[PDB]
Amino acid sequence: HMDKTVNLSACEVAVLDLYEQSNIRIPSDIIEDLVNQRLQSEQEVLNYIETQRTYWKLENQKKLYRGSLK
Amino acid sequence: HMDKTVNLSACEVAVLDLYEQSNIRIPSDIIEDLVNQRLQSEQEVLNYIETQRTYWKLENQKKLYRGSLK
Repeated sequence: HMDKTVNLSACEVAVLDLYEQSNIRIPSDIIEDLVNQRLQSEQEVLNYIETQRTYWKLENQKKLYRGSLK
Repeated sequence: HMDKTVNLSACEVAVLDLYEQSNIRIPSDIIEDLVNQRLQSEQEVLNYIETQRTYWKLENQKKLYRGSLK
């Protein structure tokens, strides 16, 4: 969706590739975060991203009780 | 896009409030799509959001095999 590919550090950009080439689409939202956190290494970004991508699984999973039901 | 779904209007906001009453953080990506497409009413945005959010879980499941053992 014309994603916010802003200021990818050499590690970030490298591991971002491994994701999309792995067929793991990244939410631009966590790119927005990651770029702000600004880590050093490929290992650090792949650690951080996988944990934050597991936060995402939870926030993609958790209960909304509908509310405005029809 | 001249609808009651411009850029966080009544319905999509009310449904965002329902999410966080429920404690569900939404990815910007959801909104960055949804808020353009414009749906009819509250259940209809939460239906779509819950769908694209379900994409995001099954996506955030997929395997990046690490690779960068630096």
